[PDB]
Amino acid sequence: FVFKVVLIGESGVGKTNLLSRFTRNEFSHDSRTTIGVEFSTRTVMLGTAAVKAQIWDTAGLERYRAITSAYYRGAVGALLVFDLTKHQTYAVVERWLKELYDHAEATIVVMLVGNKSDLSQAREVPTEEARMFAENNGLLFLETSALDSTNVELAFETVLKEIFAKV
Amino acid sequence: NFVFKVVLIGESGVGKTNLLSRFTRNEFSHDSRTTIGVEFSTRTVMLGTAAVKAQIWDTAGLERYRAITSAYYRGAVGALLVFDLTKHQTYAVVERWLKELYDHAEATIVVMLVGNKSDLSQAREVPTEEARMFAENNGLLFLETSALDSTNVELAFETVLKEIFAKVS
Amino acid sequence: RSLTYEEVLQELVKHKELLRRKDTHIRELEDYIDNLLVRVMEETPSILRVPYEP
Amino acid sequence: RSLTYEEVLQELVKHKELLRRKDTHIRELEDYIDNLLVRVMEETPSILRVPYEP
Ligand SMILES: Nc1nc2c(ncn2[C@@H]2O[C@H](COP(=O)(O)OP(=O)(O)NP(=O)(O)O)[C@@H](O)[C@H]2O)c(=O)[nH]1
Ligand SMILES: Nc1nc2c(ncn2[C@@H]2O[C@H](COP(=O)(O)OP(=O)(O)NP(=O)(O)O)[C@@H](O)[C@H]2O)c(=O)[nH]1
Ligand SMILES: [Mg+2]
Ligand SMILES: [Mg+2]
Repeated sequence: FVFKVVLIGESGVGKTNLLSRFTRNEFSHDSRTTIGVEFSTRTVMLGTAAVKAQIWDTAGLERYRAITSAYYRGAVGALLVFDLTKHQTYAVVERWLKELYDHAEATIVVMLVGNKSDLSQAREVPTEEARMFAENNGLLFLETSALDSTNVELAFETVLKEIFAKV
Repeated sequence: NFVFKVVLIGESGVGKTNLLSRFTRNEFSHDSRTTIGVEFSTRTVMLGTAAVKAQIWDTAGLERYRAITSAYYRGAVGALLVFDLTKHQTYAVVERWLKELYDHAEATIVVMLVGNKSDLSQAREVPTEEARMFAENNGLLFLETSALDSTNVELAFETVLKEIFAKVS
Repeated sequence: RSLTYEEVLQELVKHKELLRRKDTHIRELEDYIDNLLVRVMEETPSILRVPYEP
Repeated sequence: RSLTYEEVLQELVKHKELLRRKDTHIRELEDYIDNLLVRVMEETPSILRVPYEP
């Protein structure tokens, strides 16, 4: 099993560090906006099945780009990430969900992720508002920190499990 | 049959991209933008009884180190080193271009020095005889071309292919 | 020496035009990248792997 | 509003700073392009053909 998973959401929310945390257990306090498109992999054992996650990443830019179709093409999973310290990143989440469904295949498993949980003091999005939006739209929901690690394995592994349950 | 890799080299603005489009596509553009990246186009001629494909590469004429330089020259059997005959500076730097060429290709690669933009010759700054003489003294072919009105564009690339072919057989 | 108001204002005007040209060329580079990546993603997506494994 | 000398100069300093960041970004984009093309040229050079044949 190889499951293509995409990372979507605003610039700055932590997509690239969630990728590097999950796939290499590495984090960079410095990272700049991503150029182009890349992917990294991690393979887990689910029951008795080896499952490779092939997780794609690009800058969270709202404008039209040529790569958008091919980015979403064949994806069976998505993490739609906002920064829980930045309310603008959450407000705009219905717009990303719009894009996902325009390009994504029908059976895509979607998890809404509020990243930067380690910055609880600068929080601008209540867990509750985000959970309910997720529940209303049939999306999974978690809060993570790529920085300290909280829920990062759980977030990617829960998506892979739900994909695996379907396939 | 044969595939000969040929590179275009020389200062930004001399007409490399337009010589390539004029030969391989019979197209020319007034757009003055420097080439981004690296591209190649092909044209196949018959030399004697052989079908010979010219695979001609293009990139911007930048002096600075670039990661793509080695792979750009790798496997090349010919080079057109181009200048703008209306801009003396583009000619003055020809030997720096040859130096770079011979850091990446064998010393006896077939090379044509090309003085491009001949339809602008009312504003010539490089004498035909002077560049012809330089080409002769350095073992280079030479021609003046115009990618805009086509003058000598076919001859320039077909002469390079003919020499490579002679040398290879 | 101290620049006059007009000298400072000319520098600002010049910088505004340079900014416009730089923004134009950034989008040209970004558009090149995107067009190239469409071809890569479709033909040989392994090139996009991090870390790269030839 | 007629900007004062200090307001013009501040607008200039801000542009100068914007320019430095735009220049760094341009070179980041150029380096990305060069590094990607190296791999394309090694593995699948036909991607660079003009006109393109998939
Ligand atoms: N405190 C904290 N910082 C984080 C966390 N995740 C990412 N960051 C920091 O947030 C900044 C942006 O992270 P990055 O992963 O590059 O964001 P991105 O979503 O990929 N941005 P873009 O879409 O432009 O490429 C970085 O300075 C990074 O170190 C986190 O969980 N906690
Ligand atoms: N009149 C005339 N103009 C030409 C001729 N060749 C090229 N040009 C024009 O000269 C300018 C630059 O040509 P171009 O082919 O882009 O040059 P280049 O050598 O590829 N530049 P770079 O190395 O930066 O990519 C363009 O505006 C082009 O239309 C020519 O033979 N005659
Ligand atoms: Mg990123
Ligand atoms: Mg060019």
